[PDB]
Amino acid sequence: QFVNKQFNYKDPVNGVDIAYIKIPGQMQPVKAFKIHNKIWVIPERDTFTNPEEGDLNPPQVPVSYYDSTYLSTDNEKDNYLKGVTKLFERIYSTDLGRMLLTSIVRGIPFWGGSTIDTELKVIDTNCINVIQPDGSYRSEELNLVIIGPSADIIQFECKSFGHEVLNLTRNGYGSTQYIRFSPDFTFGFEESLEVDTNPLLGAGKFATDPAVTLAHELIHAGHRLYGIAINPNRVFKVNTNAYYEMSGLEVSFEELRTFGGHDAKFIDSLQENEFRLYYYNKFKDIASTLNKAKSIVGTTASLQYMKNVFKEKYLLSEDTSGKFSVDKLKFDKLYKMLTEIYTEDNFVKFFKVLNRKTYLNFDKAVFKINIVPKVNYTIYDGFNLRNTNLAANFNGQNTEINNMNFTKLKNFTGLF
Ligand SMILES: [Zn+2]
Repeated sequence: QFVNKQFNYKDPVNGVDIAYIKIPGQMQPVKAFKIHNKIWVIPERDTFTNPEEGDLNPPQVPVSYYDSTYLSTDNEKDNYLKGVTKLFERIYSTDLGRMLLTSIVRGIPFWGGSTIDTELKVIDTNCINVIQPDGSYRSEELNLVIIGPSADIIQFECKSFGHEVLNLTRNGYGSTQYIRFSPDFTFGFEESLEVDTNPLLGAGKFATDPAVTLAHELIHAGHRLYGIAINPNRVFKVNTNAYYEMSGLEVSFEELRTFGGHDAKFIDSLQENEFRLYYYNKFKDIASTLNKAKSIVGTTASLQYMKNVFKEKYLLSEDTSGKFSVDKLKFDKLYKMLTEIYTEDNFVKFFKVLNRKTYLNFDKAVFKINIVPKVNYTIYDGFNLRNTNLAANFNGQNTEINNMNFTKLKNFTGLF
C-alpha cells in the first residue's frame, strides 16, 4: 500500500502524521494528515496559498462550479481524506503510477536557499510548520500537499511558492507542490471525437475517472518538483479546431506534454530539443552549485547526506573526490521518463478507462460523485466494477447506465 494508515478525520492529533499545521499571510492552523513520506493532505478549501483568493464566492466562466459550503463539515473532510487515499492507491496499484509516485517522493526540492556559495541551505517555502505536542512549531520538509479547491471547485491545479529571484519550477530546483483537487466531482465527456471537440454538442455521457485527473496533476507536480516545467508563456496558438480559433484559444505546451499522445506532438522536434537542452543546462548549474558547497546550514542532515539526496534525485555522476557532473545520457533518460512516460494518455492505458482523447476538447458537464463506498468505486476497477453489468464497455463510467453514481450539477454545452 502507498498509504499505511486509513486515517479518519476525527482521529486525535499526534503532532507527527496527524497535526495542526501552517503553510509558508496570517492564517489559523489547519488539521493535516501525512499519508506518505513527503506527502500531506489538507482537507480544507484552499483559501491560503494565494492572498487574492481568500474567499469562496464567485467573482462565471462556463467551466466552473461554485459552492462556498463544500468541504466545510467533518464528514465531508473524512470522505475527502478517504477519497484522496483511494485514488493514491489506485494510482500506485499500476506500474506506471508506482513509477510516478516514486519519482515524486525522490524529487526533494533543491537546497538552493543560500546566498553564500560555500554553504548549502534549505528554502523555507519548501516546508510546513507543524505544531508539536508541546504547542511549539517545528519545520518539516515536504514535496507534495493535496488540498481542497479554492472558490472554483473544479479548477484543479498545481500551485507552489516562488522565490524572490529563482524560478524554482523551471530552473531544475523544484519546490513543494500544492495540488488543488477534489475527489467529489468529475467531468463528463463524449465518446465521439467530433462531438467531444464541438462546443455545441453533447451532454456528457461518460464520466472521467478521477484517478486520471489526479494522475494528471501529479504529472505536473513531477515536472515542477524536478524544475522542468515549461513556462506557461509557451503556448500552441491552436489552429486545429475551428472553434478554438474563433475564440483565439491558446493551450500551454506544459498541458500538451502532460496529456501526451498526439497532443504532445504539437510541440515540434526543434522545440523539444530546445527544452531538453535548456533543462540539461539547469541540471549542470545544480551540479556546479553542489560542488561549491563545503558546509551545510542547519543541524538536521549532514552535507554528505544532502549531496546524496540530490545525486539520487538528478541521477548525477560522482567521482571519487566527490565531484558531481551531469551525464547527458542519464539526463535524457530521466527527462524522458518525467515528460514522455508519465502522461495522461499512458495512465488511461493502465487504468483501462474511457477518457478524453485530447486536451483540445470542450468539457460537457460536471457531476457530483462519491467514490468512497466500495459498491461505487474500487482501487482495482474504478467505477467499472468486475463481475457486474458495469465491467463491460466502460458501463461504470456511463452516466446513463450507472446513473446512481452521478448527479449532474451543471451543463457546460451551450455556454461557450
Ligand atoms: Zn494540466
